[PDB]
Amino acid sequence: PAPLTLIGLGPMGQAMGNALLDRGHGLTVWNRTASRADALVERGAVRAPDVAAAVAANELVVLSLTDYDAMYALLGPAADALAGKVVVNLSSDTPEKTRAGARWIAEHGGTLIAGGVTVPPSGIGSPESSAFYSGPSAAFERHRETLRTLTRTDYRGEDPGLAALMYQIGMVMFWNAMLGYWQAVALADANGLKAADILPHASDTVASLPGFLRFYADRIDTGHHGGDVDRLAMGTASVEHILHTMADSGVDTALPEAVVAFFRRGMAAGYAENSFSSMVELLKK
Amino acid sequence: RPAPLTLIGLGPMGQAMGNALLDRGHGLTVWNRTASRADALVERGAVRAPDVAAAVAANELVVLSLTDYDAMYALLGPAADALAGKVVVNLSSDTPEKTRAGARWIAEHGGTLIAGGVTVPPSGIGSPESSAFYSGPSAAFERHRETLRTLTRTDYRGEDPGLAALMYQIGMVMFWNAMLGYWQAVALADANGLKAADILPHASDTVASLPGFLRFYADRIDTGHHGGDVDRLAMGTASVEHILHTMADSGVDTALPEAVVAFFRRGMAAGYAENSFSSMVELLKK
Repeated sequence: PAPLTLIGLGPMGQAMGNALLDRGHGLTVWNRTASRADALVERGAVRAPDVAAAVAANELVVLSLTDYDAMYALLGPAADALAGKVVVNLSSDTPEKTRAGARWIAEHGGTLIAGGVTVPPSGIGSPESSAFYSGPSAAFERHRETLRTLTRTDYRGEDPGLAALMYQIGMVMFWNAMLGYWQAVALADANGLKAADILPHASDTVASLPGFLRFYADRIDTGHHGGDVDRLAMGTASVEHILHTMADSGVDTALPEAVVAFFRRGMAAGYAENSFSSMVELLKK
Repeated sequence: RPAPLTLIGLGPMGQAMGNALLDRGHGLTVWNRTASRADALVERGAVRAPDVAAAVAANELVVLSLTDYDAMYALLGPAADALAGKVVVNLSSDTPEKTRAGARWIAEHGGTLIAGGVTVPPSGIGSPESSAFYSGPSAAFERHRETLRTLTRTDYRGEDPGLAALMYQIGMVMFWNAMLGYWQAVALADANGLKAADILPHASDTVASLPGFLRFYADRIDTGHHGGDVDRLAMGTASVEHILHTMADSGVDTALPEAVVAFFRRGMAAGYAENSFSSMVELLKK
């Protein structure tokens, strides 16, 4: 297995580092908080003197940070060390910031591959694990086998933003679904029910979503927002009852208020008789 | 032998329910604000009651499928006297408090109100896969549980009438939020030249992971474990900020991601950066 440098050791990056060591990869790490690399070092990782040394150690540098601004902060004072290096950046950020980071890396003679890892850290190294990748194909094919140690690879194309776009598209579904669950757990707690008590209905509800995804996919793509199976007017009534249910039980209402606010906008747009899918048209450019 | 019953409320759900009862040979009495909505059912063999008073008088079991409980008061006002001794199964969505007040109302007219929460769209009525939460007087429910089975499986929760409304709302707040997350992903995709079919695999995969995330976080929330060993609120706040800016960068409306971002930022203000994003459940709680 090929050697590489890894910079960034939060839950995800520690899991990536342990996975890389597990397959046989000579791993050089570097972190501002040196304590966070101690365990990896005892597991065999080479602690790098500084960030310039870490960049210089290997051709392949994997980054796992908060955003692309964190790549400018750490690599900037080592920017000349980047000539000939391949920077696989797995940090979340917008497609536009990823494209700028990609241009900035090419500035210093490096090559950036953008990655969006679509599994929690426990998924690093598992057959289920996946990640979108985009950027220069030859640079990706060269180091793909290293990347397959972390996740299955899903190369989206030459645009460095594609991996970022698809990672964000998945994340906004994740966060919103989990926020609905948080609200349900709060409402249940407020009424003397643990998460364990609503878990069967909650799981049932989320397990029906793929069929709903598929139904509304064909309709939205054909422009079919007709009201034959649901009516925005009823959807609005329903999100209002959730808002007032939550208010009655003492649960914070900022999130349901925004939801009600959005449906009433579709009502204002004339969509009462249409499907609540009609609100994608409100969200569109 | 299938019991006879009255069905008031002939909107899509009511139409589906009437058709299911008729398919099983139930003696169906129907009534609606608009009499045209009973046309198909009357042709199939439903008796159209001439008025709500006769509809309520036709049987002990009165099934309602209306917008809310306010609607019940407005249409069952003329039939107020016939409600004596009747079991009114309201399958109308509403708040637990409004459901309880409607129960108090029906009791003030000598009747008994059972609260119903149908967990499925009208297409699911009649399916064994479908269920509905029920709450209210156990005796009255057990007397008509067989009739209700024609519509969906029964999940009786208890005597509290608002109980069935609560569990119904609990599932609904999860449905709308997940589908609003999908709507945002379709708009972002469309803004970048991708159709809903293009992102459907990753969309389905994301919602396919949810049961595991639910079980994982159910144990931890219940045990008070908001430790940041698998996720950090700080990383979470950054992610929703990236979503917000990605959608702004794409020209997509951002009221929805603005709310999410404002929510994560309150957990950041509460000092939760190193905790799991599950910690913000404490911010929502009573």
